[PDB]
Amino acid sequence: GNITGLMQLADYTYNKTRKELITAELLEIIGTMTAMHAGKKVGLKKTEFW
Amino acid sequence: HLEAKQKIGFVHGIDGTIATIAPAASKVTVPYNTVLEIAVSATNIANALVFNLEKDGSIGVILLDNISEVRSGQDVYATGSLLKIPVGFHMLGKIINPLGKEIPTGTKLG
Amino acid sequence: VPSPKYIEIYQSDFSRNAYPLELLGGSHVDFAKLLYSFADQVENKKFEVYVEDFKKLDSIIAEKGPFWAEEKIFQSPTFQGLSEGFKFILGWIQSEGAIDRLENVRLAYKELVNEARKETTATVIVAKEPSGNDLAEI
Repeated sequence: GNITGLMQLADYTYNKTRKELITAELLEIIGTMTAMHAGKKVGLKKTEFW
Repeated sequence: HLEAKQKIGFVHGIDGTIATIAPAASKVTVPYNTVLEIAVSATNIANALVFNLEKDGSIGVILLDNISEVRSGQDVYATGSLLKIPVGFHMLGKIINPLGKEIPTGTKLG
Repeated sequence: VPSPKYIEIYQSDFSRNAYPLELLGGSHVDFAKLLYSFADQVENKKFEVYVEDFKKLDSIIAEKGPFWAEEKIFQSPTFQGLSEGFKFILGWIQSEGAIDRLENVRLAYKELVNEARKETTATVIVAKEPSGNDLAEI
């Protein structure tokens, strides 16, 4: 019974860490991508077309 | 009789509940965290709250009601006040919406 | 085919120049400001010329169809009637893919014109046909 209880705690912690790591990698990727998007200028950059 | 509606612009983009309002005229001002009334139809009116006011005059908006009815070409007007709800003893005994609309079954603004 | 004066205005910076009203918006405001620079300097404040072009442009759009961006404004029989500076701006717009923002530009230009003459425009809508008695009451 004690071993079971330890196993359920270990399972909850394992799955919690798994989901948190997935979210962390996702937010990292979205952050690097978001920074790259932020590094884009809004200027017209007009040039002659004739 | 004399009552009039103040137009701050038109919708430009919608994404789910969030929306963006493009100004109709320069040198027009909308206060922050004010509710805005979108011209859904000839009689129906939505309600939506500001969360940011940009340098370009573009306004971010959170659509509170009737999101399925909002579109891009629609007018947007300003009430010019904070989001308020009727409150008092009379509101008791009545299931309602957050804004104050009574959901049917089988003066003092706070 | 562009005139040298129009080129000199475009190559120069007009965004930092003084205008009658401050204008709020993204990039459409710059196109409108360029129109105003033309009307003030070389055409000698004949603003309504470009305001006519927009009207004329609307008619042309219907005959050309929805995909009138792809055609070159500078050599187009339909756009031959329009003024050269208006074509310059439409070509800059076409280069930057802003042709879908033209309606915002005409509103901005109308605001600048309206201030330069100190005139405000109001719009009334009737059901089918206006009536003089209702107009007088209005």
